[PDB]
Amino acid sequence: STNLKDILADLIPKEQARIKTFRQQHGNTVVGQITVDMMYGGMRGMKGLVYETSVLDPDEGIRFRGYSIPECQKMLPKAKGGEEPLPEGLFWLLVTGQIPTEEQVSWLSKEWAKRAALPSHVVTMLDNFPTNLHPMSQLSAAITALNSESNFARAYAEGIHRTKYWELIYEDCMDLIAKLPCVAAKIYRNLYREGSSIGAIDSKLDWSHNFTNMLGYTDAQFTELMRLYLTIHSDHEGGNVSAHTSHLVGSALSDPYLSFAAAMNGLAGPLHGLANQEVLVWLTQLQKEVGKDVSDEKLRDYIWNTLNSGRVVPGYGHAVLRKTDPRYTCQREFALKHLPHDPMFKLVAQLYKIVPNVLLEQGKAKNPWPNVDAHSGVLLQYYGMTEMNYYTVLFGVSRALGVLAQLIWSRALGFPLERPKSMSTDGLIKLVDS
Amino acid sequence: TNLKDILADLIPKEQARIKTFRQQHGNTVVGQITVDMMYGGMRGMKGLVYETSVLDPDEGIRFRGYSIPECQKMLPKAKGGEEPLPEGLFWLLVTGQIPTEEQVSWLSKEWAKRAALPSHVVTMLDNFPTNLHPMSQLSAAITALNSESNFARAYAEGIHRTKYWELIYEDCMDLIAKLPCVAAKIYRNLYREGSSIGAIDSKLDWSHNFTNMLGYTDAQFTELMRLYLTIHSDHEGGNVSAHTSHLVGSALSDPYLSFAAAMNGLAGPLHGLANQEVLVWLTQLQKEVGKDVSDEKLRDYIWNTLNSGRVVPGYGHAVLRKTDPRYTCQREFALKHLPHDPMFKLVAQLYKIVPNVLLEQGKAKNPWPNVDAHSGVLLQYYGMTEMNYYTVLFGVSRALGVLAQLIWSRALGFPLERPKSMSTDGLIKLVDSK
Ligand SMILES: [Cl-]
Ligand SMILES: [Cl-]
Repeated sequence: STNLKDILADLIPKEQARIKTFRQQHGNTVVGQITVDMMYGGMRGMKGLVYETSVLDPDEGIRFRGYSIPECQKMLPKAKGGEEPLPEGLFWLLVTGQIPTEEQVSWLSKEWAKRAALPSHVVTMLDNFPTNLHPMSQLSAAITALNSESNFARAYAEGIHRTKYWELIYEDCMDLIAKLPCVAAKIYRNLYREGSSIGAIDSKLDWSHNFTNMLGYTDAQFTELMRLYLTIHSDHEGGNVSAHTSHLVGSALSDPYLSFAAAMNGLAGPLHGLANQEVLVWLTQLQKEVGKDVSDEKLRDYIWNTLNSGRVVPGYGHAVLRKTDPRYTCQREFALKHLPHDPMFKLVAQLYKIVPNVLLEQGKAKNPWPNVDAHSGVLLQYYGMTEMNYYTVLFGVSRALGVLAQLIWSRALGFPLERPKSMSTDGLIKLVDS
Repeated sequence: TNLKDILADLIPKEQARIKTFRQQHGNTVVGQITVDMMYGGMRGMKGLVYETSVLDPDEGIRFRGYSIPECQKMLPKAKGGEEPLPEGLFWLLVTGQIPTEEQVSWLSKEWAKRAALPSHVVTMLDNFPTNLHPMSQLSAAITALNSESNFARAYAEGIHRTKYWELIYEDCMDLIAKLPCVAAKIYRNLYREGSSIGAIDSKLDWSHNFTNMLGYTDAQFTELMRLYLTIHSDHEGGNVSAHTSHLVGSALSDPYLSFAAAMNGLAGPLHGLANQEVLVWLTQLQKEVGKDVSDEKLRDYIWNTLNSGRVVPGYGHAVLRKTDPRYTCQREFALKHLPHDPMFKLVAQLYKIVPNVLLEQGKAKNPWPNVDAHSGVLLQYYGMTEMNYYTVLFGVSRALGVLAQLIWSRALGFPLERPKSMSTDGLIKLVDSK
């Protein structure tokens, strides 16, 4: 009823059966071809894995177990007196496929507060990291070191039946999610608040609120932003590097700590984790050059000048998505309610009406609408969260929810070791000649 | 003797060859993708280009076209030694060329010069508790070593895409150099009461500095280590450690982050524990039947094992049609240096008996042993009995292959790895649409 684990125990056999039926019906049905270009090109366009928690609708944007972002905003439980969806309820939805009740979210908030403690060796290690060690490296190293606490690792080594793997994977995922804001807040305070204490967990608060308390923030509106931010960055299919790395490493039966830490090393890559920062840097330099209320007319000229000089507008454009990312829209709606006077947000809003038509006229970008990363930095900055290097850590804390929800299911459903076949160029030349 | 200049000459030629091949054959189909392949971990799917090694299904693994016996003959040895130096294997993987004596000597000196650890990493290692698994210590320390990444710093400043390989190469060389220091510290802190690893000797080869740092002095253990580190170096790109390094590397994560992620995958029980599983099984077998077991008695034990539905660890392969050449070279080593060892004699007796029984049974298609059937007994003979640590040795070896390929992935401009995921619901819809 409220124990997520019991709810999961009931859902798993039904899903195992549904999948077994589909595979017995269509296991050898062809769904795609592999080309030489896909092998050289990073598996671009190759259907390669089953990932249940989220799917991109090319007309509507990312869906979380079939629900759109606006649906999740309406349906997922809120904090008392709040309006933004709690990430606990997003996790419940990703794990169960079901919209949680108020009572189920409250249960989950309590679980995550109970589980949050860090072992002293990890606290020591965090405190000892130097300030030139990137926050993402601190994050990954600390999570790897937390595998000392893995009950899956311990139990597997002792011997456990394959039908029970998901049970201990679930426990370790719940524990890791619980601990993440403590780890992330320690990194933040050690780097940017002179090593001050993160303070204590409050058993009566939701996850995002314990997090903002530990970061040293007190603004109710920042906690609301954080609830929205952590919900909306939570998952985006399995093919992105962080999701896929967690999946791949997980498929070797590495525990959730090892799997998530590997994923963070992928998220740290400049081609995956830096879009928010790139946008904010660009907005900041623009606003310093043209000032805080440039006309629509003049801003368009600035954009053409940017593009005519060979540069791109950060945060705009998508290969597949045919409208504005719904994750951009929800951030826009938040800003219109809560910070409509802010000069940097007003620039972001002006760009939304100007940039898409310029990109369409230019004729290079496909689908020139903005994405989530076009809007996040200005909101963080408004609330005082200005340390851009740290922004990927926030993304990582969010993305734990999606990738660990799927990891539970990968183990419940018995997905095997991920093992594509590699070939050399010599080998491919031989193959295609045969 | 500058490996980097030799690489600079080879790179354009390969880039051109690949461009020409892809012009004609980019759209050529090399396989079909089925529903079962997606659920089954990409089993059978040709999904990536990995240049350094290729499995010949008749003969076993080849390193840039050379067999293991060819490498044993042709690769340079230490003065007064018989086993191939891993330095030369790395040279071969990077260049496709067999190094001269002088080139290997140069590379030994490079790796001795580059070995230094920053204080924070030494401290972190010394502070790890004894219940943190050696593989977790390894990955966490390598992640923290990214403070030393020159690629990370330079990329943030701006590097032209055609030159990424240059600083990737420098960081790989640095990481290889530092790995034995990290690994030896873990060993001594866990198993030698925190005693000092001592200093690097600039006149010694990599394996010898490593065994010195581990606290071993037996000349034949150093010989074993040279062979072990050469033979475990690479085995195509589809294994989890190789693929994880490739995936993470494709996001332009530096070699420290990419290798650390790879180690979290190698740590998984389905990838890095085969040596240990075999040795555990052999130990129990020897306790049950004793050291003087007749061929007749052992044969009966094997039939009984198979007739009861159980498998012999280390024996059997889906594709390889004969004994793994990595098993053979270890057998040859044991015959020269420890033929009297009782556990080796059991390993040798099983080689005589197990494949015959599997062939008579007629179910297993390729009844021959792999590398992991033979490695534990050699390590144990020399006093390296700490089975949890064995995967660290595998990881130090595998650095050579995955980092040789990482250089080439960047030199050739391989893009972000991004296959497409689908949900079960999505696949049902896709199949029904067609
Ligand atoms: Cl993403
Ligand atoms: Cl392997």
